[PDB]
Amino acid sequence: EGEVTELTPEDAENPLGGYGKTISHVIVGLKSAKGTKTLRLDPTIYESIQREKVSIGDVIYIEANTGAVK
Amino acid sequence: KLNILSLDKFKEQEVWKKENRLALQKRQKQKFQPNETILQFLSTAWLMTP
Repeated sequence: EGEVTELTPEDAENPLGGYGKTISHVIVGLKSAKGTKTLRLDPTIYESIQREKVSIGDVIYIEANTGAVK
Repeated sequence: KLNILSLDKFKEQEVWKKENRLALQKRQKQKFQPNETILQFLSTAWLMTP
């Protein structure tokens, strides 16, 4: 849990090629009271981020084993 | 001579017909949205080395 500070997907080589733009991880940086970290989450998080319409400056709640955000 | 001409013409026509049938089947198999952007989700086993 923490305020969202960074939201960047890292491009990686496509196993199937096709000249498309692929992402292997989505990077979320959360800052807290006496604490801050950056997470290399799996690409699946993009659906939950879109559904919860989060933004920079928002504080969010992401379950470690489920992958959902709130 | 004339029959040989007709026979090669018939062979070409038959090859054209069969190839066109195959092409029509392939076009049927390729039914999808034209020139639209597509979002793809892929999961695969990835080999690893130290």
